[PDB]
Amino acid sequence: MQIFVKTLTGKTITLEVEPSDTIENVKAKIQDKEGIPPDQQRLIFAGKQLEDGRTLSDYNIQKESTLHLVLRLRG
Amino acid sequence: DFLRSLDWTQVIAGQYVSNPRFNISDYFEIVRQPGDGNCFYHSIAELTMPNKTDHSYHYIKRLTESAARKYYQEEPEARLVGLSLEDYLKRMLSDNEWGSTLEASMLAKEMGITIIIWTVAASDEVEAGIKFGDGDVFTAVNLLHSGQTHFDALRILPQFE
Repeated sequence: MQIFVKTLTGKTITLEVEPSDTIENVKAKIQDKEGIPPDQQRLIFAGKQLEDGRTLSDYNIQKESTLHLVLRLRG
Repeated sequence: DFLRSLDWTQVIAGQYVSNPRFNISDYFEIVRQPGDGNCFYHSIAELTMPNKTDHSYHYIKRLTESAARKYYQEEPEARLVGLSLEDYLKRMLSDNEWGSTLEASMLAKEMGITIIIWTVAASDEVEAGIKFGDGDVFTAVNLLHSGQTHFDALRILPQFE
């Protein structure tokens, strides 16, 4: 299933995912497509940061849901 | 006018994102901070403390410690970091240890202020902002995050008041 992820710059990418994908899996897909390390990713849906060992299903994320990707920024 | 037109999306309660595009020097003066690992705290101290010096950042780190005691347990970003509070503090308080969006969110709540981190592309144009707190840009402690690895302090140019 297709879902949407909007990054910090407002750039919106598609990912092909399954309801049983973990949050960790979705991050690895973001990394392969966009080059962003999982360590800096905060994935956010419906006002809450998603937890690594849960699945898209756990949060009722469905076809064509939008996630926000916010980055942890160090300096 | 442009600064008052920014579109902040509240992604999670107390945290907002925007993706306007502009030249940082069109709207801010940049106050450069040393590259010694501490520039996040240097940059906060430049904007919040009177008679700031290269030593002022120690107090900011000390507020970050106080802040962490209260807030580290409910900060969403702490879930990335994965440390106990006492291990987090020990690493936070270490020499040259970089500050981050984690400390910004906690300091915002502790100091009762709004902190904005503006992140710029390799091109130097702004491509995003993250805001910690409900204040606007005119009210906030504005920071510049560049090369993805450095913080400097920003002051609103006098003409935008």
